Amino acid sequence: MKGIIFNVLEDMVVAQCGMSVWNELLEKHAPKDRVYVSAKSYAESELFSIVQDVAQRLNMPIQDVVKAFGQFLFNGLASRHTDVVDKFDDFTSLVMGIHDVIHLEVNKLYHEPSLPHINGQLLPNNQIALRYSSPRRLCFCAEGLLFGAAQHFAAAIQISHDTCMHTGADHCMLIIELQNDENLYFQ
Ligand code: HEM
Ligand code: NA
Ligand SMILES: [Zn+2]
Repeated sequence: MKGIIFNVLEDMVVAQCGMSVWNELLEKHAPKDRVYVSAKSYAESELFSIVQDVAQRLNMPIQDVVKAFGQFLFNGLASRHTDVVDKFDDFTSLVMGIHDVIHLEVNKLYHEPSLPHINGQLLPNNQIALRYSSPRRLCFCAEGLLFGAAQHFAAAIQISHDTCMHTGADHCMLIIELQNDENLYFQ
């Protein structure tokens, strides 16, 4: 898990809960004097432990917290990798380019990142079938991110998530409906 993910998480926790809470989280779930260098790899268990702690503090379902983080996370990355996201002029293009453009770039920007396997298929009625697969099973982070990407393009979406690794499958299917964006008028 790359430091950049931890950095954006810090920004989120500091904004919602305060720096005092972030320091508690860091002292408890990370070794002494931990500093997350953005480009460096760290143990994903450090992230999961922090996020699980946050969920418990807020009395929220863990996946609802991961989804919220995902939405916050898209803006964090879009602002840290503005050149990558500016390759796309709309939400649908970006989603269709997550694997072959965005995360492909991430392999050139970062040393050996740990990334999901994603494939998007355009459907009729302005829908997208996004297939997700990863041993980390962060499909709800992916949902959040998609909602973040929608917000970035002033678009509105709904997501159905009825095939899932958490209910036994070896992948998730995220069916995205684009309800509105700047190029969508009556239908
Ligand atoms: C809707 C858009 C996106 C989706 C759905 C998505 C999906 C994901 C997910 C779910 C993960 C967690 C790892 C896993 O699941 O195995 C991940 C990792 C990552 N992605 Fe994204 N992503 C999106 C956009 C972006 C953008 C815009 C960037 C930066 C330009 C980016 C760069 C990264 C990085 C740096 C990691 C961490 C890799 C590591 O820790 O080794 N992604 N991606
Ligand atoms: Na519109
Ligand atoms: Zn899932």
